[PDB]
Amino acid sequence: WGFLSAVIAIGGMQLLATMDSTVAIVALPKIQDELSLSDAGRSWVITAYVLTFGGLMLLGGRLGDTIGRKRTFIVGVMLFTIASVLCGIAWNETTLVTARLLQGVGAAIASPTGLALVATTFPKGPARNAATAVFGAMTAIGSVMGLVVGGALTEVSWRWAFLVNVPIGLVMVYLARTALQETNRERMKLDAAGALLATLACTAAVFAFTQGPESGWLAPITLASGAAALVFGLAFLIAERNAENPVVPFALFRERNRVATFAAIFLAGGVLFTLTVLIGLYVQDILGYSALRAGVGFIPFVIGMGIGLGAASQLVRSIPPRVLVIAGGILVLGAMIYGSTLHRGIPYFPNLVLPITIGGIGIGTIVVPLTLSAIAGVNLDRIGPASAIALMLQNLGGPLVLAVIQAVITSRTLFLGGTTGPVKAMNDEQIGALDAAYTYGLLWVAAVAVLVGAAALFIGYTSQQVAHAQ
Repeated sequence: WGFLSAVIAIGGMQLLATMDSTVAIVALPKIQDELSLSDAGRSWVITAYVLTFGGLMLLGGRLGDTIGRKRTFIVGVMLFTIASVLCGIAWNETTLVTARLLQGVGAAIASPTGLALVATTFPKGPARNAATAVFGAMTAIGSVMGLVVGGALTEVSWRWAFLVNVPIGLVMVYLARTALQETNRERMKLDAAGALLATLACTAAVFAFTQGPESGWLAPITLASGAAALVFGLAFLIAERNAENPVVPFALFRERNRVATFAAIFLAGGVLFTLTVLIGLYVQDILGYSALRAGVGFIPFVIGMGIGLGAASQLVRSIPPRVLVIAGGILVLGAMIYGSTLHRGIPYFPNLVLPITIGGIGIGTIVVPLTLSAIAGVNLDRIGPASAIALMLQNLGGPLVLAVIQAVITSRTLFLGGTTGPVKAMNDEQIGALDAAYTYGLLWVAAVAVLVGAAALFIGYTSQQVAHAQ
């Protein structure tokens, strides 16, 4: 009976974690029209979120056994809700930026603790797989609902588009306070000496990654940011190798299977984020369907992820995870093969819905065992850092591959013929070249997914080890 009141309560962080991002991406032009904001305005609006989501990632993950688990999650969602309502009640660029900074801080405090909590509770067995499936369906539902809300409630006012978090956040705090088990008495202080350095290094890395595409990688600013990040990481390792409670322990890095799983998660998250960004741009640019109907169109994506997620969570206990990841990669590869023959003006069904739902099934079947094996029954002192590492890699993989994939797409557009700019660009004869470039980039994404599968083949974890009982 309480299984639901636990699973939605724990996993609902991803709801806001994706809803806020999608809604902001949708409502950037409305906010620019409303408040006296330039392109750098919305640029820093999103930059604040990414900085406070990346920099506080490691410290947020380590913020356990010091403040607690349930209290950490509750303060995270409280900060998220307060920052969102401050975004709703805004009158200047500075207050909006401060609200976004607080939002990112709260999200970074809460999100790693989500995986830490779903690992601490539901020790091992059917509960863990069902909870991971709930996690995947949760992030999918959050994404689609964010798209729908951004499409629908934008013509009225963006204030509601940012305010919609407060009801969802409030009901989430209701379930979290009511139906989240209090942690046992286990207190342990953390050494901030390495923690501050790691936070600064992650902040510099996210700074460089965000400022790269804004003005190119050739500018000295991004090179200086990357150099600062590298020296900060070097100092962090130097001062952390002999730390009693390191932010990122090396104990999890002494097993080949764990390194393989982390590399697979990094590459798979990158390929997934690139895939969804590409499909979103394709739907919102060439097909011409606005977000109000784009949400309905992407509903089958969520249905496919749900069915594939349930299937994978059911059959993990009997089939090894490596072949499951390989089969999910094959299904996603087939989805890309089917979608490679896409042009403007194609019939809605079954030309488009079938590849989307196939991709959803594949994404679910690959995201069950990867996040099931990232938390592979480590000792409770490192489970938090392990979840923080998993989320950090999942977020970091995305832009790393998306930058090069979009560079390839733009190069193909230039070579075949086209212009980079606003909607409809140059004369309409280049839209076909743009679809060809998008399909070529899709094939490159498929090659990256092939690399993902090859790397995940190295995962030597057996199904009976981390999945079934212990």
